[PDB]
Amino acid sequence: GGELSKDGDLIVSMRILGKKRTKTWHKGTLIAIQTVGPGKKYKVKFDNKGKSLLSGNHIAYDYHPPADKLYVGSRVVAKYKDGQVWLYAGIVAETPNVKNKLRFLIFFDDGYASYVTQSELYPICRPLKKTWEDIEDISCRDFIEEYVTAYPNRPMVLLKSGQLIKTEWEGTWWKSRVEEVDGSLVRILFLDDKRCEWIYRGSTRLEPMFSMKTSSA
Amino acid sequence: ARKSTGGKAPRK
Ligand code: NA
Repeated sequence: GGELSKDGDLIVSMRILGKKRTKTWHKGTLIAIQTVGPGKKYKVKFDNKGKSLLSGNHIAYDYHPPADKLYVGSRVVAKYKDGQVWLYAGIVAETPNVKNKLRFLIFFDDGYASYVTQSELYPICRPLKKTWEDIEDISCRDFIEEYVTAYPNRPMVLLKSGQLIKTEWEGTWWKSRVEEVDGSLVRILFLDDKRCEWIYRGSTRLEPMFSMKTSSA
Repeated sequence: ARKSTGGKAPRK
């Protein structure tokens, strides 16, 4: 029992994205909807390989968001690029404005940050009401909850290209240099290894931000 | 020349 052909705008036979156990998302077809226990499960047949039974927060539409339909806190799937492109879940941290050059800032579930274009993200079909509650990494879950609830109050540090600061990474504070500023992100060069990371200018991983937040009266 | 992510906050 509880078989359905539709759930609002979700219709058996539609194109869809589904989350695999690798945490990457893949295109397929919604082949069934069923009410099981407290809610619905969605059966996806992937284009490449496999079938999965998924919760509604683990499927996304196969279309890009119209201009102006996402908000800070929206649960999305976005393109992640290493050389290779993958689709990974995240949270919208900033919506398009000229100063971010009309891009979306995404905080991915593993803590990675990037700006993406409108054609690089897909809306998750049935997010949790508090959208961060399905983020597995408790430190990213907690950060996102604080960030979304405080928005638009976003203390940031003003950094300039060529400035030298310490940046935290994996428990060590490293000598680093500001290479580039891009909206709410800064490209930090770690001097020891000469590798770069884009970091949010409100992150306490940046020593001037850590210093400001730790001070008190 | 990307470093693997350090996340949004310092490691606990
Ligand atoms: Na608020």
